[PDB]
Amino acid sequence: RGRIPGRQWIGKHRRPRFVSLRAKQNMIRRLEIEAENHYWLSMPYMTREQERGHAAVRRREAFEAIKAAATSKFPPHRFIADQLDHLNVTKKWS
Amino acid sequence: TYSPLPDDYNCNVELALTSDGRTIVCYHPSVDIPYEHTKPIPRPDPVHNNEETHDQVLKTRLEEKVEHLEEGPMIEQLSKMFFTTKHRWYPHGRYHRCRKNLNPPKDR
Amino acid sequence: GYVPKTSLSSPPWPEVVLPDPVEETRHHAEVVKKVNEMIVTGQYGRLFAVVHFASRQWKVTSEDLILIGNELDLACGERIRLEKVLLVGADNFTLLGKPLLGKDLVRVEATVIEKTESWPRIIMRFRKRKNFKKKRIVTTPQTVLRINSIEIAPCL
Amino acid sequence: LRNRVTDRYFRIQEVLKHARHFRGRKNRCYRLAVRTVIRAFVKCTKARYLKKKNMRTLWINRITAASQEHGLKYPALIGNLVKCQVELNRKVLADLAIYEPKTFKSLAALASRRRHEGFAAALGDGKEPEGIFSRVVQYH
Amino acid sequence: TARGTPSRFLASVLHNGLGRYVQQLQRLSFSVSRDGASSRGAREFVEREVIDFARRNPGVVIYVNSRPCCVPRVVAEYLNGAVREESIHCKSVEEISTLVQKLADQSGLDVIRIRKPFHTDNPSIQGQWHPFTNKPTTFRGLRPREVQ
Amino acid sequence: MTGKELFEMWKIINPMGLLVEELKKRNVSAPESRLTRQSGGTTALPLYFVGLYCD
Amino acid sequence: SSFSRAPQQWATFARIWYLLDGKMQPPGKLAAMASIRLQGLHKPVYHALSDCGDHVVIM
Ligand SMILES: [Mg+2]
Repeated sequence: RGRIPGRQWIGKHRRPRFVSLRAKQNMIRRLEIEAENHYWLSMPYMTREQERGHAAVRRREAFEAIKAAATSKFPPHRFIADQLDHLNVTKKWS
Repeated sequence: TYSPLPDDYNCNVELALTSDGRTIVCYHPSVDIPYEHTKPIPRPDPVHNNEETHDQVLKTRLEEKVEHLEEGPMIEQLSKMFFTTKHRWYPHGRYHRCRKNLNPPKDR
Repeated sequence: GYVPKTSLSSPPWPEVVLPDPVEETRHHAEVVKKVNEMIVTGQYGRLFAVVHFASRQWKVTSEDLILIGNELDLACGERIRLEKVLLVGADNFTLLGKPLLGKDLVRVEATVIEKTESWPRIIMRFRKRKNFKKKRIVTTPQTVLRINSIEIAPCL
Repeated sequence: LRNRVTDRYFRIQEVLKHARHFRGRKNRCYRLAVRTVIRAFVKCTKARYLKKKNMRTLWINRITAASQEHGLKYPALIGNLVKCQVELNRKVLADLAIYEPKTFKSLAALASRRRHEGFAAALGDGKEPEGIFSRVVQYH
Repeated sequence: TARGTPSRFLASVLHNGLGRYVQQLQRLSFSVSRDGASSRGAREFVEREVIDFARRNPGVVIYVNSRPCCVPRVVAEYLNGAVREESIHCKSVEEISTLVQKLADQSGLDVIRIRKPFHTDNPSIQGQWHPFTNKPTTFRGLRPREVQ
Repeated sequence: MTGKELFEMWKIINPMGLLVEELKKRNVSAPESRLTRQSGGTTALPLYFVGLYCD
Repeated sequence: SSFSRAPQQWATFARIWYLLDGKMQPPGKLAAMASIRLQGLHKPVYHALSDCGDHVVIM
């Protein structure tokens, strides 16, 4: 008898949902974690003019390693020993 | 005094913590059923087979208990005996009979 | 601070009075002396143990089997002292660890019997109307241990 | 007909040998056995998570039964047992409940005593002793 | 699937680790080919590793038949009577060494669903649960709503 | 012998007579059987518990 | 224990009769205890295949 017009969760008329105590307590504990994040972001240490180039050397070395790995791309070596030990297929009792 | 559980059933626990602090010790001897918590065994000695004329007429009377019922009343009797419903005591087809393990595994 | 007796005046649970800690400490000393004397004079038999091993917990007695699902790098026949015994118990007394018992109280010996694979366990995926059908067959390795002895020592 | 297939019967048997125990025409005809064997293997793969979940729910039921025999609820037992630093999981707790009932009475007495100590600590904020079966062992 | 295959309980064969451990392998019957590329790994196995394998665990008797065969095999016989035949067709030396080592380790019971991986033979010590465990008795054993 | 009860190997016939002979040796008088626990006497699946009391 | 095997299994899996009074109780709070002890959920040997049911007599 209790019918909602089609697709109860979308559209103009919907089946209503209500907030439990579970939902309020979960949202409250997440808001407390977020307020602590607001606190611990509030006292920086280096004031944006002292960090101006303090990591330039390590970043340049890291990108030079990336670039050196990228430009060093080439076919692998090829050996006589592999082509010759394919002949071991027809090894009988010697 | 204080005991955390009642100490009349099953067991009598004492909880102890070691002087080091690193292991909990529980001592639990079993409690017996004492003598005055038992009623004596009833001794049924019912004998009404003796009539004075013969003696082995009672041995004749010993096999006087036989009954035949059809499937309906027998199923109703087994159902009211074992407190189940009627659907147990019907048979099954060949298919359900012949796919059942006759040598099942046995643990212990 | 007086409230007359009604239905909700006092809490419904009975008021518990935990004991005095000095007499309780002396009583703990008396009970552990009882249990240590029971160990040292040999008043037990067929004691079991709960053992943490290979990320599980095995309620283990003597002479049984346990089968774990990984190799151990141990040739069969070799004996093993399974550490991390977190409960030992005979009849009439048990000893609990916090979380683990000491290495000197309990000593569980174990022998490896058999190193096998498993029966082939089928892994198959399917999604309808999408032409999606994967299939694997996986046999994980296994090892069989046989718990020889669970001894106990009076160091308590 | 250059190179037409000869070993088709072995592929049919490779699918049908997992369907000998079915019911109906699925145990015989290949066109039906394929779909039912595919659904059977997908059910076998999806059943492992349900097996682990149902086994832990069975252990929760047995531990609730034994603790309610001792007049303890299940959350009180699990919480106040973990507060004494004894880390027994649900499997060995249910196995102790069935096969070692004296050890389970000892554990229920331990959990009830730690519960009572926590209650008296809540009324007193400590002051003095923070109980006895409290005072966790510290590892470094 | 587990409803479609048989199953056994976890068991030892004759209580191995209780007294002395005994090697549960009896035999290894090898059949390799003189000519034929399918038996090349087994040919090298018979060259280099079967002598050290035979010296390693001497409970096992090893036979090498050296027969014309398109697929070489190894037959492993156990103490309880079971016979396990495996094909070493076109395998490495390392794969054949791994195979004969795994055959040497395991015991002759069936590799089927193994069904509750623990075999306590006396599971209870304090006494198994019955509904009159954890129940108090009453004076002269009177039932509820009794008179005398 | 592992995992087997005693009387799965001995297979005695009259245990009560052997028990009263054993108590005749140990100078304990005679065991009287008293009924301890029972659950349903009228049905077809009873359960009884008989304990043997000596003095 | 020591309980020969068939007496032991009989003792473990036996049925128990229980009595529960009515007389000013709500029917739901009687129904909860009756449902638990009819299913056999109050036993640690419980399983839904094991048929570990008990009898409940409500007066
Ligand atoms: Mg609609």
